[PDB]
Amino acid sequence: MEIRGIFGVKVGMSQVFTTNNERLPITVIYCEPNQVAGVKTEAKDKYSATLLSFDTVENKKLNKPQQGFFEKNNLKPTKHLQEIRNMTGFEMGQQITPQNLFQVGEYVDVSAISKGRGFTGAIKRWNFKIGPLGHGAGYPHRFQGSVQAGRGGASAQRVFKGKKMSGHYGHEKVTVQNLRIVGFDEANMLVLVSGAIAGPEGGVVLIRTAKKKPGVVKPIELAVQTEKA
Amino acid sequence: AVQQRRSSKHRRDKRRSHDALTAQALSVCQKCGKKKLFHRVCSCGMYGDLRVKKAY
Amino acid sequence: KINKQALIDLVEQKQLKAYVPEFSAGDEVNVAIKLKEKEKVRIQNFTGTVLRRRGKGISETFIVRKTTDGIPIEKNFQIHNPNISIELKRRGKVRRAYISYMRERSGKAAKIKER
Amino acid sequence: SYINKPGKTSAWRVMTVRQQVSAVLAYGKIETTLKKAKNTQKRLDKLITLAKVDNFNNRRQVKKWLLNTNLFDVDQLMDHLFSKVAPKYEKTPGGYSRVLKLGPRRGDATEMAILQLTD
Amino acid sequence: MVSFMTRLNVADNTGAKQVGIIKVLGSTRKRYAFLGDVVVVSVKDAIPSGMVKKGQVLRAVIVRTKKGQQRKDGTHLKFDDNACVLIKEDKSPRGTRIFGPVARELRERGYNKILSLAVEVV
RNA sequence: ACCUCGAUGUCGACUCAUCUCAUCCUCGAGCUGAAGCAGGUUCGAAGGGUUCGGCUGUUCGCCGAUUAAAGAGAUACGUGAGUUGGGUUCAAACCGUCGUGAGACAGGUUGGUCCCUAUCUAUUGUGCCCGUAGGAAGAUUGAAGAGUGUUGCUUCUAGUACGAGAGGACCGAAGCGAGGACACCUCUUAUGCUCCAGUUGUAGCGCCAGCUGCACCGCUGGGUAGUAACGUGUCUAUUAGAUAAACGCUGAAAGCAUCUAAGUGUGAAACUAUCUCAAAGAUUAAUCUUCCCAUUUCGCAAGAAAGUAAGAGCCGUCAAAGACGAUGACGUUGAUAGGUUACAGGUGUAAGCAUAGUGAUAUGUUGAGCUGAGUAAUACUAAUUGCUCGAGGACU
RNA sequence: AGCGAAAUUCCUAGUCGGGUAAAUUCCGUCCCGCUUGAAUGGUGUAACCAUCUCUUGACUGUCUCGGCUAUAGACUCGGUG
RNA sequence: CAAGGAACUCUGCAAAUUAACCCCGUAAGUUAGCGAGAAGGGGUGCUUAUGUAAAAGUAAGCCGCAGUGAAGAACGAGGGG
Repeated sequence: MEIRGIFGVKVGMSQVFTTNNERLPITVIYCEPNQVAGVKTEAKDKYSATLLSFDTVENKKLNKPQQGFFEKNNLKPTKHLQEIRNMTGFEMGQQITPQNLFQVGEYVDVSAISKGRGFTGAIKRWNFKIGPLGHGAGYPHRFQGSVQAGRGGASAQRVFKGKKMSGHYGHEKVTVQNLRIVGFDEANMLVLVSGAIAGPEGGVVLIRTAKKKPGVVKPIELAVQTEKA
Repeated sequence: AVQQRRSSKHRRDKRRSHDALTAQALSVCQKCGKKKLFHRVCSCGMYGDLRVKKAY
Repeated sequence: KINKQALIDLVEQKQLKAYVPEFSAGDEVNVAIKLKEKEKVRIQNFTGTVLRRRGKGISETFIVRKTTDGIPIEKNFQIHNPNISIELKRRGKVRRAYISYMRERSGKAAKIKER
Repeated sequence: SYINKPGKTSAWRVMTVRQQVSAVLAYGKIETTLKKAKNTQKRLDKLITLAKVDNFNNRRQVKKWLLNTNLFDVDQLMDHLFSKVAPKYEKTPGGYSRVLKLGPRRGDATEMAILQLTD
Repeated sequence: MVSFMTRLNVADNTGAKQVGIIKVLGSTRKRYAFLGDVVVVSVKDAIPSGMVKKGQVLRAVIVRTKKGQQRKDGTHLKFDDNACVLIKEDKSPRGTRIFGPVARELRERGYNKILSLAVEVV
């Protein structure tokens, strides 16, 4: 449809107390008004999207090709540039307030790059189960199980493509939906969202409109303190 | 498990192609005539051009 | 711009209480919870002794333990959470900010008080 | 595994750290593996920071971080430090010592480095 | 952290002391049990003068967990024992006296006859 | 009675599962000796899933309990160059029998050794050179696929229809779920070994106190960042098209009639999408944008010779990276890492002084003291007074 | 005579009671016992077994359900190989 | 290492559980020797004093979360062959 997109950095993860006697763990995402760097059009580029530029840096340092383009475009130097589909409701070189994109209590989805786990194990990469260690069942216990399916030149004769095996874990741009918008901060351009944000602190996080519950908007009330001496 | 058939000279050389090494680093030291590699001390008793030790 | 992580505390300045009754792990207290029944927010007074008090700003919670019907029961309560009214009747004298042994050393329910 | 070398665990490393900070306080220059200097720099800077005050509690605290040598004893090293080295570095916020990368060792080509200090 | 064949106590006015879980209802491999769950139990320790005898297959509801469990609010109630009441195939129990308060974490599931005779509704 | 016995190692147990349908449930349709409910029946139908415990070496099999169900086969009676040999099939020993005798039992009985430094392909991740056609830097379309397509209970409609009476739905809606996968360590845990606290002796610091070497980090209680789940959030919905079986309208041959022949539809947990991954070595070599310049002047066809004004690489600091590689940031105008300072937070009233007690000990000093990784300012230190590749657009 | 599904019993996982929610194993019993049986000995038999088996209190990462701390490797660097 | 606690499994293999000293109590069987550390409980510290050749032990006060505070210390019972 017209899914909007905003960027931020996961600067913290705490709990925020909501009404009806419920504790809501909350990730804190520091944001900033992004600048439009490109506007793909259904006619000009066979698809309409927005190449948003974000993570602003000093004019002192930037890629001189890209920085020369930025001055030629008269824009400001930012570190990252990424595209978002269907977000074509504004113009070039424009700062965006998250207030104009989403409500304080509606439902959204969040894409992020997962934390790097390096050389993981298939027991943890695929979340498998290891049987008993008693009765002296040999030294090896953490392995991929039986890789044998068939043998001889008649049944399988090989390992098949698409086999669950270990390797590098994390560093994958994934998306998780149905995360409640909870709090806004226009004074410092920051958001307070429910759920557990993928990746470690300081990573780049994109927030988009909910894909399957966009029109579903139910605000979350704040548990005001009964503080009274 | 064990090797079944012996390899060939060309194949083993192609395998060893990754055993080749790259070029090292080389910087210039002015007061002491020497081409010492970068972020290292100078044998004339200095690091870079700053004198810190004995000339050895 | 560079992050500070003090903003984590800054965004939490809207759900704080100014009563801030300081206590210790081993204090003889009563915590009353203002819990709605369906209507009728009732005041459930949970008396007992403090066991642990640790956290980070808003995350600071505590454990209160008593004995009801001969059954020792302990429950966690969060400080900044609303509906929580805390009263302390005797400030104890505990050498540590945590008493794990008190889970089993239930003998001598009266504790030494500070001066 | 069964009977083999006992390893070089963190306890051995920190013991060597105490030995080497004692040595560098005795002399003022130590040439050794770079990695060990990288770890011992923090502890040496902390000891220097604690050496400015010269209070009996702080003396007792640093008592736990020296050793016995031939050039000077633990008391001799401590009094020499607290006498002359303490006011030497009282004007700079850290960075009292510098590690400079030397040439590789002859034996295992370990990257050698020298820890030194001066005003 | 209660599962199948977890020898658990009973704190109601009956003639048994220890029973054993045989199946925790739910999807296959539940393997966990917490407050408010309804389980099938085999009697393993019962006096001969009680209302029920050893080895009888019956239905129980666990009301105490030494590990405890977390309330939706955020107040984790932790017990020091693992006890359960016995029901007569409905929302009503079979004991006639409750020994110890019963929490509100399982009130929403129903079973109000048990909570009506509870020592205290936590 | 065979390619194989100059060797294709098995029964089972654990792990890995996959595919298929002669479908078990979940999906749909039709008939009934289908009042309802519960059904039986035949097919389309392979997306997901289909239990636990006792005994047997036993797979199997029997029994009990539970869900909607505890389906069936194949892959060398799959699965040791993934673990075990419980049985089984070395001698050893007995029981019952047989042979007179060595012994044997397709009888039981007790234990009774499972080798491997990975060459290649396939296969899971990550790099090196080149290509992608002047060089460099970003953003892409999508060529191709892959993951994923579980599902129960309660309530309302409603004890309503139906049914006479007991009994008792269908449709839809809401809530509660479980399970597995994804994500994080703020709530509960542990771990957290150069963090804190209490505490033991021994050998010493000459001695008292206080300390360190040793004792699993000496023991014990924890714990900063972090790590993991047993901690908490999401996910399974909904929907379009082609639709299978199936239900159809008109409508002939066959003047009736007919879902099919032309035309016109509905309709499946399956399929093409919509959820997620990913990407032009997609040689199918693509697209868009940006920057660099043509430093007089040659060669078998143009820059022998100044190889960039752009960038990258070598080297160092490192982390949100991270076996190495490689990723990203910083490289003196640098807060990138360390240190200083302060703070958060954790541990928990430090040493010592004074008072009381013969001594242990109690109180004030003191929530003091300390604190690897949490936060901020700080060039104080380390990132250099450095080097290399690196442009004239080969051609339509 | 004695013992008698036993180190013996194919049928057999024989029956029975206990055991066990649920036990082709176990305990005693039933005596037509395939092929038991009295120094190629038979039955009770005290104690004992690095003897075998079953149950039981406690006990635990055997398991439920795996994870972290340090090393020696596994990885890298230099020498050798 | 939070909880369960043999449920995994041919079977508690292994591991954990028990330990050393002093004080209570210890049964069946028994061939009188054993069983017996049976089965099971309490304490082990600091200071003063009572205490002896030395203690052990006891009284008062002192707390730690815990006082063979570290070290090394049988798990046990029943049935059957």
